[PDB]
Amino acid sequence: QRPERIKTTPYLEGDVLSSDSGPLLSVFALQEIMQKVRQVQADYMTATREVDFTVPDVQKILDDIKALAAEQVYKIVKVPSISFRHIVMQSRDRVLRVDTYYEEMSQVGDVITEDEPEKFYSTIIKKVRFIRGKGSFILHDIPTRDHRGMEVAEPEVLGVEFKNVLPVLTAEHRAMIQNALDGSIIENGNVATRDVDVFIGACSEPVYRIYNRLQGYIEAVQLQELRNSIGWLERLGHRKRITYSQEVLTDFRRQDTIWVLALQLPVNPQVVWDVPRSSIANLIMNIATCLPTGEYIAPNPRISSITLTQRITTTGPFAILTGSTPTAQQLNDVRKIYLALMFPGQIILDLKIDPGERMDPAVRMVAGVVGHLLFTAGGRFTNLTQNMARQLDIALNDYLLYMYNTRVQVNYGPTGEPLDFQIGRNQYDCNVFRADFATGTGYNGWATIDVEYREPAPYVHAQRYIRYCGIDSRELINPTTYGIGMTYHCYNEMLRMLVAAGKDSEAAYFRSMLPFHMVRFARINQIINEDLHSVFSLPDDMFNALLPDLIAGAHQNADPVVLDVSWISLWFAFNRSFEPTHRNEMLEVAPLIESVYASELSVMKVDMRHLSLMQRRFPDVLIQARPSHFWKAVLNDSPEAVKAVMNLSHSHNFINIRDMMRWVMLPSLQPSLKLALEEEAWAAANDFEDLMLTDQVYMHRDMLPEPRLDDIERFRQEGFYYTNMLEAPPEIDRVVQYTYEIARLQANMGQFRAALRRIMDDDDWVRFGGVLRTVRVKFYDARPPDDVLQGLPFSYDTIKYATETTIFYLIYNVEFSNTPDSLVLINPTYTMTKVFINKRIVERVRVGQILAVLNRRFVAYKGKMRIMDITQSLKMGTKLAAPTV
Amino acid sequence: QANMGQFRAALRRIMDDDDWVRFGGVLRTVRVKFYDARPPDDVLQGLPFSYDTNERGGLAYATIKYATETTIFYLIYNVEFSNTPDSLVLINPTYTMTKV
Amino acid sequence: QEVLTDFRRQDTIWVLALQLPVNPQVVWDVPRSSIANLIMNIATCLPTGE
Repeated sequence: QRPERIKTTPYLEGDVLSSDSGPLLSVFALQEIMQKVRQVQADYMTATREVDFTVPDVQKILDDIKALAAEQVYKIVKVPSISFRHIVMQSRDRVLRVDTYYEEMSQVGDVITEDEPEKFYSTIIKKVRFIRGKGSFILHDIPTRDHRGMEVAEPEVLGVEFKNVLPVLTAEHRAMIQNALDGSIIENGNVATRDVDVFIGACSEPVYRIYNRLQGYIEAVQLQELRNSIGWLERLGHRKRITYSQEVLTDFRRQDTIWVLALQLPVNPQVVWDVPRSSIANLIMNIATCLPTGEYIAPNPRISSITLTQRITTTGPFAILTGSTPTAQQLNDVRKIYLALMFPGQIILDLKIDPGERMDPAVRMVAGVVGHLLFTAGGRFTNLTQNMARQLDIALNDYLLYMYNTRVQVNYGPTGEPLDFQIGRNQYDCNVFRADFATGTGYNGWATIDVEYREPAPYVHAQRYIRYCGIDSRELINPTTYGIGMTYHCYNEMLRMLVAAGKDSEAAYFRSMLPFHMVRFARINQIINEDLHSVFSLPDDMFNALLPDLIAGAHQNADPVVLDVSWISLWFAFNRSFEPTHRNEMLEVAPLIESVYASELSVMKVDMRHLSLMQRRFPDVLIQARPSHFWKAVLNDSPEAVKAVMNLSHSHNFINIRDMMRWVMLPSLQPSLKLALEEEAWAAANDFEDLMLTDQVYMHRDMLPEPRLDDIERFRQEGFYYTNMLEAPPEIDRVVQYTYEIARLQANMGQFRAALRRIMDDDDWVRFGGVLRTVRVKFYDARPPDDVLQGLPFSYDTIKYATETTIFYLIYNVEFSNTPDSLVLINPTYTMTKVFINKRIVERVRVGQILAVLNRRFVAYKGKMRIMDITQSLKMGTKLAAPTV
Repeated sequence: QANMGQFRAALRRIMDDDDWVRFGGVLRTVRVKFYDARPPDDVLQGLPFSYDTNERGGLAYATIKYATETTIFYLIYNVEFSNTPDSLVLINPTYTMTKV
Repeated sequence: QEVLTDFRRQDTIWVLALQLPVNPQVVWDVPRSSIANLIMNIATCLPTGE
């Protein structure tokens, strides 16, 4: 079924030794990093915070990111929001209207105090989610009716509740609004098959502003944007060589189906690689979704030995090594080497010294040869640390000199470094196999260009093609040299010094293993740059700085994890191949998983960016604020499936203040539909008056008004009412400004009560600006209690400066037997709190201006329409019919 | 052509001009049959292609497959003594749509 | 080198109570100590053989 996995000659046939996969290694690669820190913190005295090192179910996290693509942030309703009501007074021609959007705006959070900053941030972020949740509707299948030919709307599909006002009107005013109730006609409804409903209703201004943004998304995001989406998935599937089906996609849009499209497929990969301390979490999220299920393959057993007649057989040189079987700990270490060859600069290796084991002394010497022709210490990347590359030379120095045949001559050099001699009769210089990390002299990549750029990658951040030992993935298909001439320079020099040093039977083993060796690397190259090409791969800006920061010891933000393997596992890893059987199960669905995860990251960045300025604007509400406060706030108002990806290496406990502040100030945004609503909802909350909290709270002594009634009905029909809310604030002169610091210094000195009464007796106005306060609106027909009358903008405890205020509406209801001076007392009553909002919340109007709020243009749909989502259909297996130019 | 919905409308226009169409270039193995009376509805007008449209989530996919087997058939006529000359001639002809 | 190597090595404070390259004059300054620095050389570094 694939041209590189058809074996004709029986050279690549061997026993299956093991089998590993994607979700098996990603659990294993996390159970080896966390067991290294829990090991070396249990042997030495560590003084650190008690953090836990556990391993999450990585298979479950990959399902919940996939499940997060099946949510609709909008909602489909038949009627719109009401957002308006009226309170009937004692009058018969004047009622006062109540906007219920500002009523529900108050009771979504808590009372904002000046003490706790992390509750203030969660109270703010609760209010922004209220505007996003309320004003996201579609208005499908509204009910209507016919009235004298003209197509008019139902009385309930507007935004006015008038059920309580009808018994108090006169017979004139009932028909005066009935001619206006039938004036809300559907626009050009006389023609059939319009496919839309246009009428005029009434909704509040922040709720109406997001509703236009939801229509403007469907205005633009359409079949052309789906044409751009599948056109990128064909470019990824072109590289990954995935077999297509016969079924193609035709862009035929039905007459009654409307598509929404929340996500876009070309993901800006800088958003994923900007999360702080996420270099390990972006590695396990690459193993868990792009490794193919494969099997380890032993070589052909007739490579070493030939049987001549019956009892005359060639004996291999490494016979006691081939006659061995790895234990469970040593087979674990082969899975660390093949996890280090596939991820070149990201996973390095070391030695794992343990004293409770007495191996053969010849296993260390042979493993010095194998490591010099399996790993890479070249000038482009490295698989082995600068200490393991040192300990693989002393193992070679203790192998080229342990001569068990007759002694060849050897001329040592002036230094005392390992491998400084000239072994052999023809005196081969052995200095070249000592590792130098700037040119890679001993190991692979000696004279080989092993990293190259051939064509632009679908992903714009990884244009590299890894070619281990100068071998391309096409040499399994169209070879260039014969079977004898399969070689490369890093291996061939190892043979012609192993021959020159008297070991001319050991080199005959490695010379007959070159075609198995180069076939191994022809599949590692076909795994890296064909299957492991994701968003979570390492970008080329970081990949070209891993080696020159390993040498100079500089602080790197992409610290490669160092696993460690034993000595004999260099031999067991030499004799396996990892021929992949099937590709991964979630390979085609993974671009949807990367796009859901990256879009949900960018909605957190815009919430943290707007919340970061709340100390620079109102510095007196937040004295005890630090940037870790809103970091906990937006994380709590976030899906838990995304936080499982960010906290894979437990990076949530190890990041400091200056790391989270940098990620806020970084320009990288993955767009979506939800970001097009959240960025809009922060525009309508930039003044905080639509969130029902403000700083302009005044305090001024005023008496309750005594109305001098002479006619009962004229006192009734005007609608007399008292309200502490201002209509216009006082001037810049004749006002005294306080601050939080000014009142705090006078409260402990005791002069605060003394300085107030001189102001409260000389007819001046004092302002308590600087700190925002929760505003609640109340209505009262009888006398309200005195805690509402002589309530204070502050409180006692020192003082509290962020006490919640109250707006009370005192309406008068009198009877026929009321004395005209019955409301006159000998001593009056006083009120103190007065507040300015600059919002027309509650205002007394006439009956002629009841339906004067019908000015909201609405666009609705017919009942035959279907609102369908097509975000689930973004898979790699779909090839569309007409290809994109 | 099927993306613009003009696939079956184009093929009807090629047949209405009395023109010829050719599909692909696959080697198209040949079977040979013989008939003495009334070959069935699949030998005549045997369509050498297939066009089927499916819809998943309101997307209107389509599958187009070219056939690979062709049939060369031979139609031997058989007449009898009790046949009038205006019996074999029909009011509208039966169409054959396979040429090898 | 299995201690300088785990993934917390970027932010770690290594405290070391003993410098390793010993100035060997301070061992050979103990007066008339030539036998004690021979019994200690035997009972630390002498290998057992056949």
